[PDB]
Amino acid sequence: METYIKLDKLGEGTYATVYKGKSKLTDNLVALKEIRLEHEEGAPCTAIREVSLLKDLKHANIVTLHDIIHTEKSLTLVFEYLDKDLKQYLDDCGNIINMHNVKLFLFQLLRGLAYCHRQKVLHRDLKPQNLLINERGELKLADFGLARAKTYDNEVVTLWYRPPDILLGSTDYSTQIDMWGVGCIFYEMATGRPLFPGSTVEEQLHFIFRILGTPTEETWPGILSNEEFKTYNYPKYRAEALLSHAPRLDSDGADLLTKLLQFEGRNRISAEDAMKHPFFLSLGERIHKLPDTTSIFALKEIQLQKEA
Ligand SMILES: CNC(=O)c1cc(Oc2ccc(NC(=O)Nc3cc(C(C)(C)C)nn3-c3ccc4ncccc4c3)c(F)c2)ccn1
Repeated sequence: METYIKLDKLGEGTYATVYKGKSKLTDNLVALKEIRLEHEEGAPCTAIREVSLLKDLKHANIVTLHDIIHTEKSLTLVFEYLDKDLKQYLDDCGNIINMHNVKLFLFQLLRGLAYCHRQKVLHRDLKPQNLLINERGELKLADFGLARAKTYDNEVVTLWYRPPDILLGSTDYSTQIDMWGVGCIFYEMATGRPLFPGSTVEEQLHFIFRILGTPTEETWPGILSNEEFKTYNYPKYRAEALLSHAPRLDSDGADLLTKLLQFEGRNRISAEDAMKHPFFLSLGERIHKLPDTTSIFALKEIQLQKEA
């Protein structure tokens, strides 16, 4: 019964194309992820899992699956549209976002992640392209998967948000992997530029150590016993302070960033604890007791600041 038109191309993958569209029933803008049923599959397993996942997750800061459409030749997942991703948002402000708004975006990111982590969902591929933001200022987590998006177009960002302990063969694939990426997104919102833009596993680890400093048995118990680190022979860097690099962070902000960017996942501040960090004290007591399904903008003391 509810039908849709395609308006524009948002992203394109191997098996799927994502279109911007519009409901003919409601006039609401949607995203239509159309998956080609080339082989005699029914629906492909990936789509079934994506759908079963997004149906079980109900949170204001996770993208909302609105509808599914099956024809003989395609399966289309219909998501509610949001106006921009974070990178587009940055770009529309000449890479200088209102710091109050940065606080709101970070908070909402942390709210969505905390829910995911409570449902045992590791995101594992956080990056600006996966953070969608609407006119109202609501931020929702996506995973575009493949879908290469339609000047910052087509940048290879594969490793930029990857944590150094995982890049050196840690087997602790916990929700804390995301906490490192949160850190990297925070810096990028705060400065408009990526924190650790490495092309290789070796150079990603390098760039990291150029800011955080080279590890030791103090800063990383058992690090010199690691064979891969032993081989990756880096010069001993002295830690630069994060606050100099990102002056727009207050000392609370920089303190939160440092707690996110711990070499090892065991020691990073969690999403839940990060929401209680003093950095967010300006947003009040009410925001912490909101239902999962309620926008933080329901609070009225939460408002988006005009952007330049
Ligand atoms: C400017 N506006 C726009 O460009 C724009 C574009 C737009 O299009 C889409 C947005 C999101 C999705 N889908 C998802 O995000 N899926 C998802 C979320 C998660 C979470 C819950 C882990 C985050 N896991 N998986 C998810 C889960 C399982 C998967 N299995 C295989 C492959 C992928 C998978 C993804 C989509 F298909 C199209 C919507 C609004 N605005």
